Amino acid sequence: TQQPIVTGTSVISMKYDNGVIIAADNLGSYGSLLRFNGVERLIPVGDNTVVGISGDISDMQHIERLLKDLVTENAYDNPLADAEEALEPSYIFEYLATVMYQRRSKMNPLWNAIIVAGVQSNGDQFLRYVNLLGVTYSSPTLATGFGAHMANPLLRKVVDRESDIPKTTVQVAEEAIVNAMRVLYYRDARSSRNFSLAIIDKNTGLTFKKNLQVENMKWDFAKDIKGYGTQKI
Amino acid sequence: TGYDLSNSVFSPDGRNFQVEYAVKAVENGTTSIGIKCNDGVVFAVEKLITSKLLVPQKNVKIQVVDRHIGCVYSGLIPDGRHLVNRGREEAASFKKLYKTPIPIPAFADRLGQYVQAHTLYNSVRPFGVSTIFGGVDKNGAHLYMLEPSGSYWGYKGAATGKGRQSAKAELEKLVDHHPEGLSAREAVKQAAKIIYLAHEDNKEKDFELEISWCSLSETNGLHKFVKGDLLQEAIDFAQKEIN
Repeated sequence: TQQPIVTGTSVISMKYDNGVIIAADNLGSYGSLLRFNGVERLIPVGDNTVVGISGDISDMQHIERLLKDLVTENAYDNPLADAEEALEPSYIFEYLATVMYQRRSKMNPLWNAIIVAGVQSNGDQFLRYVNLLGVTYSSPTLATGFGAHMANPLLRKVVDRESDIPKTTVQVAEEAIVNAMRVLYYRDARSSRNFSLAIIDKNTGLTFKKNLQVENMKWDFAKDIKGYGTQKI
Repeated sequence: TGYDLSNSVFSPDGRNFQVEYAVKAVENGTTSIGIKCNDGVVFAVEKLITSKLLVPQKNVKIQVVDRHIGCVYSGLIPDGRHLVNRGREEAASFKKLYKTPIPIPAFADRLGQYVQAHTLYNSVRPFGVSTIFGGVDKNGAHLYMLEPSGSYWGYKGAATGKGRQSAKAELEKLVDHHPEGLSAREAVKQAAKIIYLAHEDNKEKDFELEISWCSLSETNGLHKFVKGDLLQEAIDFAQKEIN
């Protein structure tokens, strides 16, 4: 048993017609101190998977090394390491889920919530969640932390059920994701303006965008707000 | 006598006969070589086609360690696999504590100490392989060869197995004719030729050529197998020189 020290906030994601999108801001908080400002929390695995991680950053860095070591190992004595015997999103997830549950079962968890986003060999979208308890689940949209409370409601208006996925283009999905990130920036005290976003598309592969910013922010209406009830000036 | 019946026993002339007998298993294996080039290393091996029924390209022999090291060996293939498994553990544990991928000389000693350990006791048998290995690290390219005694040194080129004498002389010509060095691409071509030449001592059967390389410029310092067009072109260049 421990307690998280340096932490990352929400990871948010959804499925669309040809793939998946995942996003997470670039902050590592130290309680209420916004300590570290260039932390990458989306970690690509090969060209078909992106693992997004929230919670304890020291444990995130450990998991990141496990994933890197997974790639090294899969290539061993494997002539088809960059073809039929490449790592799938589903292999990477099952492995992480096994580790998370094992660690919880030993009363020594990896203090994280994780979303594995990718596209399988057969073109199928993969999106699944696992956390420090070993709890796993799938949905057309997934989000951790604050994102679960604020991003999901918005993302579910785009894809509310399985049949909405083929009707959702990458442009509509990305815009939904980017808006959710703005909303989290407004309302989550441990969020940052700077984030990363990754698209895994079955046709165009993995697009990884860094140094994105929240823009088109509404603050002007604040000039008219005075006092807390009766004050006029 | 009876000095040769048990590993780690010194004979009256100061020898470990069980290690010398391990060398016989090595000398009995197929030919394998390595060539250190300008910014990398090339590895190649003769694979005897015992039968038509062997699926071509499918019984791969050269092995990667970490992402930057290639290993090839002649002798008892399972012993070589055991040694590479250990090398993979050593590389992982080095990278885990120190972050940086294991340097080639550091990796050489890890294999050397392990192989040497198998000459200290009569409860184990020495390794029946000689291993040629190397790659690129922060100080450049490195090629090594390691024997059943645990002995290793760095090399300009190296060869072992049944066609070792022929390969050596070929390798010596290259060292003499190129003091400035060999390009990685030249080294691949040369490696194909030398395996073709050395295959005389093994002419009974046909064989299949297998090459790999790590080059700063050609593979970004990662170990890769030479496949398809570049492989064919080296096979062709070899066929020409034996004709």
